[PDB]
Amino acid sequence: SGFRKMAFPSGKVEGCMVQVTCGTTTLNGLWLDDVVYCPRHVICTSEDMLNPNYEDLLIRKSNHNFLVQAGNVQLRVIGHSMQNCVLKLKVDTANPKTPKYKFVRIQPGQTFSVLACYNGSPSGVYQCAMRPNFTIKGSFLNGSCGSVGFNIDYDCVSFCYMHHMELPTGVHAGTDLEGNFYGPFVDRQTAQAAGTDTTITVNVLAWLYAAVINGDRWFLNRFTTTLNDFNLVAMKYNYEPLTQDHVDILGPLSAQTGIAVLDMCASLKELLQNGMNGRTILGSALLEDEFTPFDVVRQCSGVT
Amino acid sequence: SGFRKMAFPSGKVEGCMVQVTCGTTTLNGLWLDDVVYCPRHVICTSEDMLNPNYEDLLIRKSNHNFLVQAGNVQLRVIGHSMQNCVLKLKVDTANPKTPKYKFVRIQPGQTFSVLACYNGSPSGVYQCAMRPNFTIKGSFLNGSCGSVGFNIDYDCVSFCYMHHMELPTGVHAGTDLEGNFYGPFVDRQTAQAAGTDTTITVNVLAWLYAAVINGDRWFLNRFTTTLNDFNLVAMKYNYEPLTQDHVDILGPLSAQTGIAVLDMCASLKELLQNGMNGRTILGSALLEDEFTPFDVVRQCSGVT
Ligand SMILES: Cc1ccncc1NC(=O)Cc1cc(Cl)cc(N[C@H]2CCC[C@@H]2O)c1
Ligand SMILES: Cc1ccncc1NC(=O)Cc1cc(Cl)cc(N[C@H]2CCC[C@@H]2O)c1
Repeated sequence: SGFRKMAFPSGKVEGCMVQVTCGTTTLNGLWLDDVVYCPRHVICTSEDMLNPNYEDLLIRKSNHNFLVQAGNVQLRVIGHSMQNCVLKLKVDTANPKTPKYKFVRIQPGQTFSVLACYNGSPSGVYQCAMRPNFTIKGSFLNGSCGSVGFNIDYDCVSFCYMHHMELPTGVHAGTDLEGNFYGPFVDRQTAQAAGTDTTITVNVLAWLYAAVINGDRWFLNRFTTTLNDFNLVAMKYNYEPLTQDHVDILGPLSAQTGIAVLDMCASLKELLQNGMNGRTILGSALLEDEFTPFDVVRQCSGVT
Repeated sequence: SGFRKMAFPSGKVEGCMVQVTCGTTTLNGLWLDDVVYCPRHVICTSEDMLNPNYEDLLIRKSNHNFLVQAGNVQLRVIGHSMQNCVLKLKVDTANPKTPKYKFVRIQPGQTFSVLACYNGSPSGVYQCAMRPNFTIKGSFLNGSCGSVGFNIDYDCVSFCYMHHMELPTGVHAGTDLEGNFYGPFVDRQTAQAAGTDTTITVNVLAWLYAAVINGDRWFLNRFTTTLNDFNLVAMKYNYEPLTQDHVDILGPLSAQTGIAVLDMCASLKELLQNGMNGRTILGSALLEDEFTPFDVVRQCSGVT
């Protein structure tokens, strides 16, 4: 029992972290096979960030301008290319610690672990979610760019995020490993507001199922609802609309607890309308939405 | 910016996890040098857990009864001994992945990361604190015993916890790496109630400083207080008394923000007396107490 915001073990990703320096800028790179992936803004000076023409800036850079260090050893750069907002630095040595990996682009509402790094060295690991407005709420300081987000399925690391930016609002933006930003964000120092940060309803429900599994049952009521009735309340509270696909996804949790999905929806509807009344659920005073139904099943079953 | 419940990178500890089986019982062990450390209840059957005489049970066990597997390879056990509530299994091979390490016994209020494991394999990593009643609020299922808690200082892993038990109340109990339980807990299936779980005041204050650093400033007020006045309110709310040692420990955070410690105490006093009024601080609707002042400095400065 117990339910925690749990991150994946980070060892397989720690073995891929390198430091990339170009001119006066230093950030993190991800070394997989003989390629180092990093944010393309490594080639920019602070003055360049206002209105960068990355293709034009990159012309002035050669392979020897990209300093890649793995631990205390320098890697030799034998090629460089830009793919969307990431640079791919071909090095002469394959990473001996390359795990089995995939590059995946996640959907809003999906969770992943972040290994926050500085100068190619890991500082910590935490769990976060791709928000419905395509931002993430991480913990990143200057130098953290190039830190990656990932999920693990047994021995295969699926990299889904690379950190690029902090918006003026303190929220984070980045790309998948093909260099495409999540959301409408651009790697430029310009006015970029995030969009409405709605609550991931299906994740809230999964977390209520985790609460019942772990003994917190005070919020269970004598009511039921329908998807259309529940969604009228969800709209009012800036919650994402719940679909039959979401109900299907919650099926294993509903089976394990014997609580029908629409009954749990009625419990969530009352929590939205009435509040917690100073009570907590799994040590939280707000409804948690950064656990997917798969995260709950995984944590409650002990998948390694 | 951003502030997350961050765990240490787990790679150095993943390299130490092994599976230990004795008879029908399987749990986790920690392999450091040529010794594997595990909970002594690995020698018990479920019937033995009611009233175990560990010295008597251990007599019936020989080195060949302890099956230690690291990955898919079996380790040869050449000695066994019991130290308090842990067994030390001497193996014929030093762990090649042994990091620089120390065994430390932590004080209540201190935080650490847990690498939850099953069958010697890591499932996840999360951050937790030794509660003032010497329990931890983790996420552990059957088979998680022997999972360890640790802190890292650059390249040295300080192991502080080994998981042994879940109490009937869903809280967790365990030992340091010398086998001494934290708190009054015993490795027996008997009535054991935890004690009052008070709030770690100094950690709450550190987290309020992290909030101000990260822009959440709504709770700052025009007041101040004294240690004695603050503690009258802290007692009423089951908060640990704040001492001058704690004020000294918060010194760097007070210097960084320009907010005197007693002024922050007055803000916390108003939050206790008035509540949050439906507002949040760093994405939380309750006062968070599992970040030490050192955790806040570390996360806000990017220590790797
Ligand atoms: C600072 C940070 C914090 C967290 N995560 C990430 C970061 N870093 C960034 O966003 C990188 C970045 C991206 C853009 Cl579009 C512009 C800049 N401009 C810089 C010129 C002087 C300082 C200012 O940061 C930098
Ligand atoms: C189960 C668990 C969950 C989380 N963390 C840890 C655990 N495991 C434990 O506490 C181990 C343990 C310690 C004591 Cl003192 C007694 C037992 N008795 C068992 C006999 C039948 C089943 C029951 O669990 C087992």
